[PDB]
Amino acid sequence: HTLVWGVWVNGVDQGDGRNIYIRSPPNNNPVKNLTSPDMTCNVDNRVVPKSVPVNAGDTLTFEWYHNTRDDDIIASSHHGPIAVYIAPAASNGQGNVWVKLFEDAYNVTNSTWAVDRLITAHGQHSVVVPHVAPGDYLFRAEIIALHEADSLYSQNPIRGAQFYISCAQITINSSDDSTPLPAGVPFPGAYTDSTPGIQFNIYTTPATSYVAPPPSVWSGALGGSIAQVGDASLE
Ligand SMILES: OC[C@H]1O[C@@H](O[C@H]2[C@H](O)[C@@H](O)[C@H](O[C@H]3[C@H](O)[C@@H](O)[C@H](O)O[C@@H]3CO)O[C@@H]2CO)[C@H](O)[C@@H](O)[C@@H]1O
Ligand SMILES: [Cl-]
Ligand SMILES: [Cu+2]
Repeated sequence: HTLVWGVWVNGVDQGDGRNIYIRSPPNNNPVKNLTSPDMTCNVDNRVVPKSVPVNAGDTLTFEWYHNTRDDDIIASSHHGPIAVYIAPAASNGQGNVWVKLFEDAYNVTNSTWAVDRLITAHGQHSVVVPHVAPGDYLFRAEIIALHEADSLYSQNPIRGAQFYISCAQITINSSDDSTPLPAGVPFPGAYTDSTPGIQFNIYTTPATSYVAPPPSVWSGALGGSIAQVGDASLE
């Protein structure tokens, strides 16, 4: 149970984005139905009044929280991966539009899931803004909590993989467009009951065997991190 509070751009806090530049849902409950329209941008997908200006190559940091800013972030039980996707905003997230910029699942070196490291990072994970066409975009940050993912939601709707989905409105101003954005995958649609990484038993199956759901990270993607960029306590 987690939500995005706002974003940072090059370590500069853009301020509380909830219902402002984040298409915030009404609460932190997960999406679990893989064929739900709610898989696009969570249960209240609509245009919000602001879009955060960035340039290609900026560090864009998403900041999550549980109940209040810079708290426990997400229950520690919620082990799983983190991904970020991008789509042109005029799509409203519909159709074959979502391109993956970032994946972090289980780090064998550290013996930790992405969610574990997100807690340590005070809810902060970042991407490099890619060199796509200037314009308005949706950045779809997705945490998958796997603590009930041994079941398919379609078999037992009390369980299933849990999707914490947050769409941020980002405007890319300065970009050379050296990596034009291709078509991508649909949400809902990209994840199905047979997709690797959707049904996974963290109690019985080693995390060293976990394969995150496709698609693969796009060749145009410039990377990211799970790390505290900004100190909310200094404000
Ligand atoms: O026992 C089932 C699993 O529970 C997990 O805790 C979640 C609770 O089930 C859920 O009721 C609670 O929801 C809170 C939410 O956290 C809070 O922010 C909001 O204000 O109110 C909701 C209640 O209406 O969320 C927790 C997760 O934080 C356990 O984490 C899990 O191990 C356990 O299997
Ligand atoms: Cl839960
Ligand atoms: Cu939860």
